[PDB]
Amino acid sequence: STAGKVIKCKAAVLWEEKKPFSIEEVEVAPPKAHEVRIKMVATGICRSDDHVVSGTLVTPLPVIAGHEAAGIVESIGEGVTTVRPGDKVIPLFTPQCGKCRVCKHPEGNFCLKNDLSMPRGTMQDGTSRFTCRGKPIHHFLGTSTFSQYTVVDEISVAKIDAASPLEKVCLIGCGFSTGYGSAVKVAKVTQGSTCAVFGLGGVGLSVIMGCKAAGAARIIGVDINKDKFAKAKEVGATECVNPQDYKKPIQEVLTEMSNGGVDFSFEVIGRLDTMVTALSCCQEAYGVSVIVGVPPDSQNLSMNPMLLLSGRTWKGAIFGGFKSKDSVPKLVADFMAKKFALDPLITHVLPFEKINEGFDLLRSGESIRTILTF
Amino acid sequence: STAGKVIKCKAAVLWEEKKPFSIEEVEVAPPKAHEVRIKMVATGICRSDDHVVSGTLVTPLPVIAGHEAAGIVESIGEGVTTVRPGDKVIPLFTPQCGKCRVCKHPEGNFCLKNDLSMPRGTMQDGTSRFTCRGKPIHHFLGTSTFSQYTVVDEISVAKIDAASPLEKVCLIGCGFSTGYGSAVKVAKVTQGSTCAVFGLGGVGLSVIMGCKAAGAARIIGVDINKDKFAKAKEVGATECVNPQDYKKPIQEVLTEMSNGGVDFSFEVIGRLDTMVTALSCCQEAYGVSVIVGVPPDSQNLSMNPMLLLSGRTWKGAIFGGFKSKDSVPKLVADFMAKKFALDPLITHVLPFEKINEGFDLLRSGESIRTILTF
Ligand SMILES: NC(=O)c1ccc[n+]([C@@H]2O[C@H](COP(=O)([O-])OP(=O)(O)OC[C@H]3O[C@@H](n4cnc5c(N)ncnc54)[C@H](O)[C@@H]3O)[C@@H](O)[C@H]2O)c1
Ligand SMILES: NC(=O)c1ccc[n+]([C@@H]2O[C@H](COP(=O)([O-])OP(=O)(O)OC[C@H]3O[C@@H](n4cnc5c(N)ncnc54)[C@H](O)[C@@H]3O)[C@@H](O)[C@H]2O)c1
Ligand SMILES: CCCC[C@H]1CC[S@](=O)C1
Ligand SMILES: CCCC[C@H]1CC[S@](=O)C1
Ligand SMILES: [Zn+2]
Ligand SMILES: [Zn+2]
Ligand SMILES: [Zn+2]
Ligand SMILES: [Zn+2]
Repeated sequence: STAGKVIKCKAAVLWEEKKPFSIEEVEVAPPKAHEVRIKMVATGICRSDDHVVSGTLVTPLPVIAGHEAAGIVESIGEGVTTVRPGDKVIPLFTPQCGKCRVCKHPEGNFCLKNDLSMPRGTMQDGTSRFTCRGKPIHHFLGTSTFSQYTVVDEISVAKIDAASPLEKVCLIGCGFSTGYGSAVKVAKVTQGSTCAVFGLGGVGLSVIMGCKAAGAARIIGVDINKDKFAKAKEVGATECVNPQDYKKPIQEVLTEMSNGGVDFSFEVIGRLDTMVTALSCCQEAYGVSVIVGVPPDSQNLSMNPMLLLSGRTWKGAIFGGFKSKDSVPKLVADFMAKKFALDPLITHVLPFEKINEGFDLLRSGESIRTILTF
Repeated sequence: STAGKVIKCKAAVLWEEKKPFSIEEVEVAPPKAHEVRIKMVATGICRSDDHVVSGTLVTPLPVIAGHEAAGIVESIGEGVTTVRPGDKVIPLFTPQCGKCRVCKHPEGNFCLKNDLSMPRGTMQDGTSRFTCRGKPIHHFLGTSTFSQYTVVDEISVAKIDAASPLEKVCLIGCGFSTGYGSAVKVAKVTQGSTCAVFGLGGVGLSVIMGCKAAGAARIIGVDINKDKFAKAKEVGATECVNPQDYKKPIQEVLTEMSNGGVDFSFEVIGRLDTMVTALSCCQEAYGVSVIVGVPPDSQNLSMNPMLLLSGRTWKGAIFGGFKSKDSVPKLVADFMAKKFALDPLITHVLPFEKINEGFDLLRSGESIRTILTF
């Protein structure tokens, strides 16, 4: 019905930094060869989309942000083989081309066709499928899910189970997969270990879930907002500490609580100072610390390399280290077999038109994940 | 016959920073409970001993430095069960008490009894066995090998093969084991990988040996002293580059040479800037960089945490990650079975009283390892 045609629909356009999204009419072009046009069903509000608004995460403006979603294929361009009209899909903000040296490496997932490193805000071919007010509008990470319809390259979409609940499994598109994979795949948390998770939002709670699934014995949640503790204990934290309650630096407290430093520590906030604190609190000879938080653009941290020379391992990852198009359909399969839960991450559900209210809920500290429905 | 008596002998005493060592008559007390007095046979001159002279490495002065050595047990204190008089031994600058949380961890080697983190320059009991004209002289790392005789705690000595050549296997007390273990145990270099090694002194050559033994296909040596290149190629370097030859930063050069970043990089110099360059030059999604060089005391490096968020892994180690008392004997056994060579590291051999000439050779760039013989 809309196949082959330009679609007029509503999208939340971000014209400038530090301004509310503008819900307006946009024009979405039909998919070109190897492209897929998706009707959005649900999308979650991740702190990284807020980072685009605050200027913490730099990408070309104006833009249609949103990267944690799920929808249904409206149409496909010529040559698409992996999805068909009517399929349920989750856009992949980290692509999986399958051909590059990273895609072919057993541990790499940061496909070289990404639009994260040197962001163009385009499709793979360097052009946009979005027009608003007569102007081209950038895409965001090959996804742009804050629109009733979006167009993505084939390497940036996965087909998922036909019966999945898209108002839940959109979290597999970012927050849950990132946290869970950061513990289970990137850190490789071991049975009986002690973990410290800095930041108890959606992604930090997912980290907790993966640490529990890996059989960690102690999982210490750290947050300056003590309203986050109850849910963190429900999904596995054995203790929670607020840095503001102590006179000494939290890395000291955590080192003492863990009788010399934790096995695995995770920075899931996005601050240079917690990145170093988190590295310091893991045991000096064999501790591992994983950076998951996105720090303010172009800013360097300062640290003493003696933290590493004693034996610590410091690493980071995007999307919990998962190869996105292989992993996402398996994650959905596992969710449908109830191998993990997504409901504890969802605190609020709102219609898409109330996106600004959804960002206010995140910014006030009140929500974990607001899911927006179209 | 000297058992249980004070031994008067010669040691090299460093009285203050940035002065030549001073060959002095010292008194070495007999070993107390669980202590081992050793007659030195051979000691190598490591760049970390030169860091005490330059103030790069801070430790209480005056001191008897030296930590890479081998010798023969002259006597043992009460309660010693792991060595006897006459045994060949290598002093361990990182102890292995076998009882702490690190010694029990499968991967940890930075025993909590070490005297590295907050150096006291004493025996484990907080006192010194060394006196020079009535003045107590500090120990260094519980070894102090620049002395005809030294005393060490039993957790800082290993028994080795009675047939081993001490003027070669002293290198297993530091340089060889550190470089080789950094490659084969800490980085876990893989078959067919590309490695970059920054610093082609004794420890960097040992890293190259380990990379070649691990099956690396390409091993790129990096040094500003091109006279180091021939010997690096003899032990496995497939290419060598001098950063001074280029009008662009070497991390860019190495990323182009490696078609987008190396698999494994090693900093084996001790500079903040080469630590960040070495991290940068490993592939951004799966590369691994290991810090091996010792940087200037109390100085922090500055780096962008996005280098880790893409996927890199950064780590460091002391002594190649080997649990020292367990691994030293097995490394000597492997040397005896011709599993690796130690002659390629040894460029000069001097009597002990020519220690300052040995350090001049290191500082001028002309030597790799000078072995001082007693
Ligand atoms: N690496 C990836 O692939 C990836 C994927 C998703 C999100 N992220 C990033 O991870 C971070 C967390 O995302 P989120 O959606 O869970 O965010 P969020 O805002 O819901 O949660 C962050 C938590 O940090 C806590 N916090 C703030 N300052 C703190 C401090 N000084 N100490 C301790 N806790 C503090 C807050 O109270 C909050 O609960 C963000 O920076 C986001 O951009 C990265
Ligand atoms: N982590 C440990 O357990 C351990 C053990 C032994 C040695 N170390 C440290 O390892 C480092 C190497 O020790 P070594 O005995 O081989 O020393 P070395 O001085 O023989 O070798 C250092 C090499 O660095 C090269 N170099 C210096 N500045 C450079 C620059 N800007 N760029 C490129 N190359 C440069 C020199 O020309 C030299 O060949 C030292 O810092 C030493 O303290 C650490
Ligand atoms: C600068 C790296 C940004 C990475 C974030 C992009 C959206 S997802 O939340 C991870
Ligand atoms: C402060 C770290 C020093 C580490 C070095 C001590 C002697 S060995 O060369 C490694
Ligand atoms: Zn996200
Ligand atoms: Zn790829
Ligand atoms: Zn050394
Ligand atoms: Zn120990």
